[PDB]
Amino acid sequence: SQRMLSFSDALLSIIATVMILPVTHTEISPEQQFDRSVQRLLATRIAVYLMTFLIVTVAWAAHTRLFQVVGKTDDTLALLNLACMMTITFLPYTFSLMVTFPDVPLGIFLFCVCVIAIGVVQALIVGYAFHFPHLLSPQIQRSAHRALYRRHVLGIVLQGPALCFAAAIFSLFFVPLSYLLMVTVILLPYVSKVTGFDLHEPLSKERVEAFSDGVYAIVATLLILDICEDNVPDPKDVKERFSGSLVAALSATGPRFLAYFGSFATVGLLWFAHHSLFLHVRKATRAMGLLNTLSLAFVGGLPLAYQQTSAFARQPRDELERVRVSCTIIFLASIFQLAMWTTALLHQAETLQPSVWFGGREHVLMFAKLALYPCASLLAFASTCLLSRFSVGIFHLMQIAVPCAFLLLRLLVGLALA
Amino acid sequence: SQRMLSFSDALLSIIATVMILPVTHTEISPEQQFDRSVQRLLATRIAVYLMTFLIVTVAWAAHTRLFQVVGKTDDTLALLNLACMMTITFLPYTFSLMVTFPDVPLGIFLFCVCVIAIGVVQALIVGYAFHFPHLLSPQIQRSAHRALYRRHVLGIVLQGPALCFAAAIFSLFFVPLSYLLMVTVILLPYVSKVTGWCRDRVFSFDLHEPLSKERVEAFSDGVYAIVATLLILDICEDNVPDPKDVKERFSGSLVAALSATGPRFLAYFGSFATVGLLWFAHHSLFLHVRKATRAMGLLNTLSLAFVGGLPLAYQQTSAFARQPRDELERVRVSCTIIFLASIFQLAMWTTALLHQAETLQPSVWFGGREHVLMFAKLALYPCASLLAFASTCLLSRFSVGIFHLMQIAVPCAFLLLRLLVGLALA
Ligand SMILES: [K+]
Ligand SMILES: [K+]
Ligand SMILES: [K+]
Repeated sequence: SQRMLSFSDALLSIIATVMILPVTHTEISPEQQFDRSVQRLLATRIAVYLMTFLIVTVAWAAHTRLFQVVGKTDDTLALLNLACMMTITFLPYTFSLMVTFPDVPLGIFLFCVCVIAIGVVQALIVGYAFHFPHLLSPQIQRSAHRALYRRHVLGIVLQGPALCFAAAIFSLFFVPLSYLLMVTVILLPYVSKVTGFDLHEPLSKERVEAFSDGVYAIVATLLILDICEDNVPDPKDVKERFSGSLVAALSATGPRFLAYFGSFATVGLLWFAHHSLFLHVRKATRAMGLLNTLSLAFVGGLPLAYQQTSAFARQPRDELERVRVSCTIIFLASIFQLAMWTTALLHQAETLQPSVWFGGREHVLMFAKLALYPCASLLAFASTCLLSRFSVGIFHLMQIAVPCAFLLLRLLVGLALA
Repeated sequence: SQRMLSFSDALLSIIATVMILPVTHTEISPEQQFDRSVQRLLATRIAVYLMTFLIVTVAWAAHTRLFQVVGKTDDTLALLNLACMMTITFLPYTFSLMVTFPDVPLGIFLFCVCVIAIGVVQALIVGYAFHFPHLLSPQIQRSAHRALYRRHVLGIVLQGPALCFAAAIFSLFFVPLSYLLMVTVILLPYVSKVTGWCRDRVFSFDLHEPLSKERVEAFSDGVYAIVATLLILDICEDNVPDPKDVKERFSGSLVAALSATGPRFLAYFGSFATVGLLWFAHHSLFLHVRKATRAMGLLNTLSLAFVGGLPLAYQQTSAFARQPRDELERVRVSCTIIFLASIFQLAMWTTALLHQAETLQPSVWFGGREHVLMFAKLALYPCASLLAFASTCLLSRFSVGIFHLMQIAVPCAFLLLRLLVGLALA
């Protein structure tokens, strides 16, 4: 039913951040001046993770549309969806393999086989669907119609794997330069025919909500995912710390614990802003999901920043650029959430059900609730005008503290009306 | 007004499974003769994982009971729930610290402090709720009542942290020999109030009720996805062919150095199939469950535990460790794992037990429309696992592969394998 999408999107959420693990798992230890090559590696892994989320979310969106055109499902449909998931989950690893092995044919060959498989599987789940129009087709407009939808939906589903088969036969047998014929497989679902039926309708609100909640949950506890399996003090530590006194050898994990606490607090607060926004969103538009994807990507990036902030690498005097990085990451991951909300200029009639319209009941409330994080990150970014850059700690402390008394911070403006 | 609970349990799922990472991350290679030490370490880690899942699941049950005794949600309530989720997230690491340091009082102290944390924030949640009846009360039952429901729910929420307070002070009182008050914390809200003593005096329900079907459904989906992709986490993060490999494999030819991950590649390719099939059985079952009783969730917890255990089994099967002639018993253990993880599902099913009036809405009753279909779809896995367990009757133990391939294959033709019995009626 609609429940089968819950698992098949929680799985996609947890597969959309599988490539974030090597970002945090790599060390930033100053043991060598290799910081040049280490940074060359960190930027590579970041560019691999950001091109993984933005290649899994589009698959998730094609999948969510296809399951929006097959609304009611049964056993065989659940099996075919499971197969489609088994194929989609192979996207991050194979994409990493292709990026790390560019000039070798097998890499992009496997990546294009990986996308061809999910394409043909979805084609199967839509053919089996349209062979049972009474049972599995969504509604009357898709049930009783010209019955010509099959052609258009098969096209919109198979264009991915077909363009891919083209890019694969052209891939590296000759001229491995036109494999941009692959990178154009992402634009067509998002926008190519909009500027160049109507199955291109915006996603369902519940689906993007569940995906965002999944990717917030995983990226919050991503730190505790290793602070638990690494920082067990290893009772052989009796020789370490010159003595026993478990608290002594445990205090070594103090920086990582202060990194976690902050990372989870910030990710949970960003999730709270996202949830207070999506609680009033009536019908998530296309631009809504487009902004949400990037917001989620930078949120997924965030834990690396929070880890780098609470590290004490060498020459830690002119290396205060770490707070600049950990603040620009927050400023991106939250300014995109704020853009999601400010995309209500004239769509407020359709979207944003009338409780937060221009001059609504709690308009300023949610507005400032969402704009609280970009401004708070900007305030810390402004540390370039002073030297006490450690103010980031106290600032994010009061930041987390605000949303409690922030109903009354709004009453402050209410009384400032006069 | 309930998406917050969805996020809370989708986070509690990964927090529950966080302790399964070191089990799979262990070294199964026997390249050094240390089978005894590695086996003891693996047993230790499995025990820690099982205890961790049990404690996090009982904490999650308490949390969902509380958030069922409060229907609506406010911003302050959302922040309090976030603090609760953080404090309860800190449970697995602290429990591992305690189990690896039982004699030192610091571990038990930190664990019962991590209880005195969550517990107290749930007390604060329910206090804030009862200070706003017309706003955050669940239904007219709690809205219009004697208002001693607060006096009862504070008790049922704080009786745990109080026991942990006692355990923590006994930890440093002298010789913490007992230290078992945490077991009493785990055991009381399940059996004690149901059997030992109840409090009353006007009183309808909602002391400790069966969990909401949506909550346990979302938790099961979370953990199932988390394992099915737990194997892919490792295969994706730690098996990049390292372009330095131009010296490795004695040549280039990326397929050469890529075939090295083949064993664990197919291991994941089978583990995902099996875990997804188990989830499909769960989804088919819970689609007809009307009102999941308490024993239903109790059995579902153990089912999820052994499901989370499964990846270790599927890694053990596809291993080619030293002396691979008499060590075939990897298939034995990996089959008992599946057998448990699915027979608990079958037991959740067989908890119909004339409760068809309440549970199992009238489509799967004795003599229902497809009761035989549901029974077979749920019992396909334990029966096939026992068939593979029967490998002890011969030597061709490799039959596990073909039999599990057939297991995946059956539910595609299940609607006709049931028609087989339908025609066999005559
Ligand atoms: K979920
Ligand atoms: K998850
Ligand atoms: K994970």
